[PDB]
Amino acid sequence: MVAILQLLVSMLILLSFALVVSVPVILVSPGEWEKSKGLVYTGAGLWFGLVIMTAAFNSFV
Amino acid sequence: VAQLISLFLILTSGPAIIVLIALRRGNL
Amino acid sequence: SASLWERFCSWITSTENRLYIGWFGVLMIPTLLTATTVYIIAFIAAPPVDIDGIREPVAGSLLYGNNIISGAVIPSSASIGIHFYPIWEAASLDEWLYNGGPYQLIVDHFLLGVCGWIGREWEFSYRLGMRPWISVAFTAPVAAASAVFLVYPIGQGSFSDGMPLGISGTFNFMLVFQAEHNILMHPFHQLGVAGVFGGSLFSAMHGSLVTSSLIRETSANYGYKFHGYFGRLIFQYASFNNSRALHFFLGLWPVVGIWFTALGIMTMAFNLNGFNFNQSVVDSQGRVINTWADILNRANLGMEVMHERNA
Amino acid sequence: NVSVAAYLAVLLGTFVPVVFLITLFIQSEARKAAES
Amino acid sequence: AGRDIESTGFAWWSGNSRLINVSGKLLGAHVAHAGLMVFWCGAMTLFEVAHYIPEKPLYEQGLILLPHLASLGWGVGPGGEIVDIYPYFVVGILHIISSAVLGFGGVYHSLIGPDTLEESFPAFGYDWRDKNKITTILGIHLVILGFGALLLVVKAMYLGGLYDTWAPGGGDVRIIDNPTLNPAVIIGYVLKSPWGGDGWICSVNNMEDIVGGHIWIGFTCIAGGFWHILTKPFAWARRAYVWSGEAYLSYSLVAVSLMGFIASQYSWYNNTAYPSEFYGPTGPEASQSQAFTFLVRDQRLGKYLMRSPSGEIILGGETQRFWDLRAPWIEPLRGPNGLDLNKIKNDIQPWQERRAAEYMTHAPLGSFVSPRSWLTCAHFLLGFVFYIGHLWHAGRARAAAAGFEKGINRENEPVLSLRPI
Amino acid sequence: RGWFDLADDWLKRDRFVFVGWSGLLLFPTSYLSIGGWFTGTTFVTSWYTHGLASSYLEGCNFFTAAVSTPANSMGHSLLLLWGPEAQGDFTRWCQIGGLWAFCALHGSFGLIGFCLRQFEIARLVGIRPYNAIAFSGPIAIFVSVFLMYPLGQASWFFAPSLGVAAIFRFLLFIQGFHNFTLNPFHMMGVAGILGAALLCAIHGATVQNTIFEDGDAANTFRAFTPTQAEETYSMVTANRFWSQIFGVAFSNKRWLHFFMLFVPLAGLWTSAIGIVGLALNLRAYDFVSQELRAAEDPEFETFYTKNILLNEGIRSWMAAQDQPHENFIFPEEVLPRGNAL
Amino acid sequence: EALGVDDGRLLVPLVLIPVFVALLYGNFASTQDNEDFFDTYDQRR
Amino acid sequence: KLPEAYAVFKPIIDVAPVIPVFFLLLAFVWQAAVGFR
Amino acid sequence: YWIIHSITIPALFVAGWLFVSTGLAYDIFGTPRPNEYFTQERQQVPLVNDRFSAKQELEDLTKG
Amino acid sequence: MFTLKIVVYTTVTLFVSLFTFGFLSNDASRNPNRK
Ligand code: CLA
Ligand code: CLA
Ligand code: CLA
Ligand SMILES: CC1=CCCC(C)(C)[C@H]1/C=C/C(C)=C/C=C/C(C)=C/C=C/C=C(C)/C=C/C=C(C)/C=C/C1=C(C)CCCC1(C)C
Ligand SMILES: CC1=CCCC(C)(C)[C@H]1/C=C/C(C)=C/C=C/C(C)=C/C=C/C=C(C)/C=C/C=C(C)/C=C/C1=C(C)CCCC1(C)C
Ligand SMILES: CC1=CCCC(C)(C)[C@H]1/C=C/C(C)=C/C=C/C(C)=C/C=C/C=C(C)/C=C/C=C(C)/C=C/C1=C(C)CCCC1(C)C
Ligand SMILES: [Cl-]
Ligand SMILES: [Cl-]
Ligand SMILES: [Fe+2]
Ligand SMILES: [Mn+2]
Ligand SMILES: [Mn+2]
Repeated sequence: MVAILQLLVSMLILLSFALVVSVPVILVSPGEWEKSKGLVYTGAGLWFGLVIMTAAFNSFV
Repeated sequence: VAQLISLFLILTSGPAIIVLIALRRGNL
Repeated sequence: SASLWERFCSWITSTENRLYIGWFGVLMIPTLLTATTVYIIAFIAAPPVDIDGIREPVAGSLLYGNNIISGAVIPSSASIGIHFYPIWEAASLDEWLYNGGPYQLIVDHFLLGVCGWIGREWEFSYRLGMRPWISVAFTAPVAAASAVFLVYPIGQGSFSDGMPLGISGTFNFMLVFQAEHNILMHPFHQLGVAGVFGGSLFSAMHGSLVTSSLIRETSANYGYKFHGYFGRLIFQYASFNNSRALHFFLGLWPVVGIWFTALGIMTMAFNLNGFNFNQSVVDSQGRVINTWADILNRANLGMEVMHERNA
Repeated sequence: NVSVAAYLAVLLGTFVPVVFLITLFIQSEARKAAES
Repeated sequence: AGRDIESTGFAWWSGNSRLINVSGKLLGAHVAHAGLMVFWCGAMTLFEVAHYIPEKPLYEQGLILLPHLASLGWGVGPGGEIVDIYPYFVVGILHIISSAVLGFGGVYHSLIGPDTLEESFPAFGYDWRDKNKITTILGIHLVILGFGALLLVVKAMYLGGLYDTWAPGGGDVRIIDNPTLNPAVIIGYVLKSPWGGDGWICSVNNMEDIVGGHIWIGFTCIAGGFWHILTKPFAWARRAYVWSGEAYLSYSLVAVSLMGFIASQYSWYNNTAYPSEFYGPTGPEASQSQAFTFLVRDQRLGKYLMRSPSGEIILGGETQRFWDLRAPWIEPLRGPNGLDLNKIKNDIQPWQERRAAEYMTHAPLGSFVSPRSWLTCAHFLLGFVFYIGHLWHAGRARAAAAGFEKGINRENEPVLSLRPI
Repeated sequence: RGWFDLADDWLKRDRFVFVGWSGLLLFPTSYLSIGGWFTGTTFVTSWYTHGLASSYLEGCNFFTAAVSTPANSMGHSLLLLWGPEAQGDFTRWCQIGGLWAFCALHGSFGLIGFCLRQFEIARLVGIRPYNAIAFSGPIAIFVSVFLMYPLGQASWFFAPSLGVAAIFRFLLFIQGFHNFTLNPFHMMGVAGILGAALLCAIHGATVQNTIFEDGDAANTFRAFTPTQAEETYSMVTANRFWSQIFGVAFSNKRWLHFFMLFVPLAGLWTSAIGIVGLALNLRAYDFVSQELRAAEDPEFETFYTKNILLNEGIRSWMAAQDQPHENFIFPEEVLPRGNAL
Repeated sequence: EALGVDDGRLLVPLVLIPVFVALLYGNFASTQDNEDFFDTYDQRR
Repeated sequence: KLPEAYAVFKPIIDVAPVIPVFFLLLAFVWQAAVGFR
Repeated sequence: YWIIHSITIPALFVAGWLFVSTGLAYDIFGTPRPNEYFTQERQQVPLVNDRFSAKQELEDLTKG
Repeated sequence: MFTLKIVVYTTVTLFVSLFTFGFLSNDASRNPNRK
């Protein structure tokens, strides 16, 4: 029950790092945000879902 | 070692955005 | 003009009075004059003040046996603490004088006066249409005066810890501060020393360079009507080609230094003391090998063992 | 318990340079007024 | 372009000055700085929880946010002991996660968002000279601040209460049932003397007064916010103030400078909103605790007492200067005259002796850098430097309004028109 | 042409760093002094001269590392490496404090070389040599403090050691044994230094706040061009400002800059006179009338008497470790204290 | 304690003097153009 | 100490408080890359 | 050039490191090691007493 | 003691009121660039 939470929050850290690196780059770059606008939405939604899941699995630990 | 690696990754994440913007020649 | 109040405003804020009054001068002049006359009267005739609060007064007046160097306005009694102590809050004028009330009067009116002086410098800069940041430069000595007169007594809890209004009293304040806090090892006093030394060096350098390159129009001062040398003395890159940037640096360096030393005094008022390198070197057996910091600590201890004057 | 010539030194070393400066300034102003 | 000295007149080291006349980027910069503040709060809370040693007290571990959370009643039991650090972890996590949202908002409104707001969102745009709109924004944020104060009040009275050092037998988490809503007490606190023995607003010594004052502050802020939303500045206010972004910035700077000085004095002197079980004893508290411990060790197995300047009985010695201290461990031993010797002999409690000894061990003024010392020094320095910033920005706002902040006009220098003095 | 002429031409070449004839004295002496100071603060100990550790090798930091003065057994010896004290042994020369003498002598000659460099460069640019006369201030400071004071004292031991904490020790030692704050020449020096800092700050602020609007940019550093015949700031506005704010103001830019030159130089020379007076223990330590008043009146106390007590405490509590050669042993009973008073 | 007023008579100077001076200012304020300006500061005086 | 599950991520928590300083430095880096224009 | 520096500078840094790690600095400059501040016979601070016999006195003090 | 206190209060109130109402009298307009 603890290893699952640790893996989940490690995935959350990795996704937060990826979003921090990508989102300003995607938005500022004139080439991006047209062919890859939905990628930002999917990444942010996955980030919030990971946050909710970590909050859930914290209760059982 | 973990502290140093995390510090290195965080310190890389900042200028990495600027480098990627320069490569894509965006509004820097 | 159209109103008595308008006429009064046009005279308080007039640029034709030999010395500008201004609105800040409306608060500055009474407070500064009051503090000045009280300081003069106290420096000549004030009775001795029981600064420690243990019924042994200390004389600082010319009439009680002091000279210009040894004369001072003794800080308020330690029994007073930082309680507000005007004349009307004392039972008698004698007890007010005995507890160092004139020190509080002078300090408060002088701080109000220097704040008014900052504001009045800004006000006359605005009246003349010039830039207003001379008062920002003057904030540094005001900050230092408030730190040595108000902030340190607040942090310590008694106006008796404030700097006495004298010469020998100032030296005693410096020695006791070095004993208690080791200000010499504090990086902010080091920054202040760098600021004042650099200010002297830069004033001398700027004066030498301007006087050296005076254009022949003539005493040489009557030649005035109301970079290559520097870049060859050192390497070429180190030179202030821009006169405005050079004067900005001249204004900036000592002001920043005095700001840092005032901040250091304020921090040490709340016991954020200097660096402590005592017993930093030991041998294999564990015996302490003394350094120059150990000698400095010995001197500080020698000063401290004769400040308590009690248990 | 102060000294005695002490007063003589203080008073004269104050006055001798003061009267010299005042005399020099008065002479300069006299020249300026005479020429003008 | 608007992002260079050629098109703006501002160099890179003054580059944020280019944000004065563009609203969207200014809003983004402010939201990004808010995200930075929330990120620091969350990260430092996590850092402090991660370094918290259960046996040591909070003030012996160099912690400054955990005492703030403990004063609110979270994770603290009777006597100031810390039960669990999980609510502190939750606070840190919530702040550090909301920081991501705030940072994204700042980045969006700064980089890709519109530079100006009034052409696309007229409800949010402004000119720095439309007094009605600026007062409306001021009123909205005033309502927000009042609701925050009322949220603190609700935490005090409904959601678990707040820690009280003045509870009998040591501090405890108590619900503030009846706060002081009487305007006389609040006005006397606001109008009290700031000198020794009175202390102005720093001397509030009970939680009921704190909760009542925060009730008054919240409702007053809500009323003033609605007022400034529904009104325009009067003729006396319009002719007295400079109406520009830099002037408003200078006003905020002097306000926060005064607030920083007040907070430094609060951390140094107040032991009610800053409990000594979390922040450590104050300097006067440490000195009086050492004197009281010596008095107790003299009574067991008079020396140690003297009379105050007003005649009351106080502790003797170098502490005499700290006779204005009021601490929970010494109040039961103090009577109308002053400290009572027989009451100290008989009505003393072991927990008072333990508190006195542990406060004697750790002295800010000296009997270990107290967290009170760090807070006081830091916020006093911040207050001073922000007074400097207020002076700079106010002078430059005045000069820029008049049109001479770039230098004197050679064509028409004012001094040359004035007759010589 | 003649060898001299060709050597003079080569030394006067416009290179990145002017060498000149004065360089032949300045560069080696200054380089050796700086390198010797670094070597002493990095490797050389003070264990056999002061009973102290003063090297990075011994564990000291930047503040506590110093090139300590020679042992009090050496006297005012030149401490030549080939001299009778060291006899060519580098290790014994470093142990006896000979590196301090090396640094002091080569640094004095480096200061002389730098003053000559200022003179030379002023003669080539064609300007009046008001530098190397300003530098006479620092030269007098160094000569009085590091050379004349130990020469007047017992040995080089009582000179300042070349370190931060060593300089702080020297300050407190001089205060304890001489009451140098009470010295009027030191007071004039303090006035000169503080007035020079005041002049620098006030002149910088006055010039920055009286500039002419010579540019359309808010940042006004660009509005000054390097070859500007016109003045960049209004002297009349600055004069009016200070005339009506302070009551008096400068009207001559020349005089103002000469005054900004004169104040620190005069302060340094007065302080040098005071230190020369201290060199022979001819100090303004005490006021005889105040001492007589305090002797016949135990209830008479001023801050001067408190300063005297503080100096006595400094001397008594620092003599044992500051002068280990004297073998001072002071019992706790004779050590002054506030309670003992 | 409020404003250090221990004797009611102290309130007479504290209130009458600010009012009287305001009365002098009232005349300056009434002789002015108190219409709104849309600028950084009001040059009408 | 941290809750035991999250105790593994301590090395991130031990560097996170200083991140805003880097932000300031990052700003300078941007002004460096842009050529302090 | 850069190539040269890429060899000279690290070699010089390693030489500076070995000047301390091998104990040559103590021998060259006479700085006492942490285990030889006080000898068994001399537990006091060693101080030179005569200027003209300083070399012999230091040889006697540093012999042990 | 009361009479000195009332005199000081009168003087301080007068000067503070003069300062406050003087800086309320459109002080920004008192600049040489004002038309
Ligand atoms: C916290 C302080 C702060 C803030 C909020 C801002 C904000 C801003 N500045 Mg200022 N500035 C600052 C400090 C700050 N600055 C300092 C210290 C300096 C001196 C070096 C400057 C000097 C300066 C100049 C000279 C200029 C600005 C400008 C700007 C604006 C746009 C910048 C731009 O074009 O980005 C371009 C930068 C990039 C594309 C690279 C950085 C990309 C992002 C921002 C990195 C963020 C990392 C983060 C982890 C991402 C989170 C992602 C999220 C999903 C979680 C913006 C409103 C400009 C402006 O708009 O003027 C009109 C301008 O001309 N600033
Ligand atoms: C951050 C909050 C904030 C801000 C920026 C403003 C800003 C403004 N208000 Mg608003 N206001 C606010 C909160 C705020 N108000 C609240 C909470 C209320 C409810 C009470 C009001 C009620 C209000 C009214 C009724 C009026 C204003 C007016 C004004 C304008 C001029 C104010 C002035 O000159 O001060 C003048 C300040 C004083 C005369 C000082 C009074 C101080 C009192 C006596 C307390 C003293 C405390 C202490 C002893 C001294 C301070 C010490 C310090 C360390 C705390 C200005 C636009 C006026 C205007 O033109 O708008 C229409 C106006 O008529 N405000
Ligand atoms: C909320 C507070 C606030 C706000 C919004 C502003 C906003 C502004 N100020 Mg003001 N200012 C303030 C507070 C504030 N200031 C305070 C408190 C001071 C006193 C110190 C000043 C002093 C000041 C001056 C003297 C000037 C401004 C200027 C400016 C403008 C440009 C700022 C810029 O580009 O920064 C650029 C940012 C930098 C160059 C970075 C500076 C970094 C500092 C020196 C380091 C300090 C230590 C650091 C915090 C520790 C981190 C360690 C790290 C280095 C490793 C802008 C309108 C300038 C201007 O154009 O006027 C309109 C100007 O000349 N301000
Ligand atoms: C904790 C957290 C939560 C979990 C998720 C997470 C994403 C992993 C994480 C978030 C992390 C975040 C928000 C990470 C963001 C991290 C950032 C903003 C890192 C920026 C680094 C930039 C540096 C160090 C610049 C150095 C420049 C220097 C020293 C020189 C500058 C010089 C230049 C060139 C110009 C001249 C001047 C000077 C100053 C001399
Ligand atoms: C769940 C979990 C369990 C426990 C462990 C755990 C991992 C800690 C936790 C995770 C929590 C998590 C995942 C927390 C999430 C943390 C994150 C990713 C926080 C990031 C915030 C971004 C900010 C403040 C950036 C603002 C941008 C700015 C200031 C840019 C400004 C710029 C402008 C505009 C323009 C140029 C100038 C500059 C200044 C460069
Ligand atoms: C990090 C840091 C923070 C703040 C900023 C900062 C200060 C810039 C920075 C510091 C950086 C640092 C740490 C900078 C430090 C750099 C260092 C340690 C430079 C050392 C240079 C040594 C020299 C020149 C010795 C030469 C020897 C000679 C001449 C021999 C002389 C000989 C002697 C002994 C006598 C006998 C004869 C001979 C043989 C002639
Ligand atoms: Cl004690
Ligand atoms: Cl003393
Ligand atoms: Fe100049
Ligand atoms: Mn003290
Ligand atoms: Mn002491």
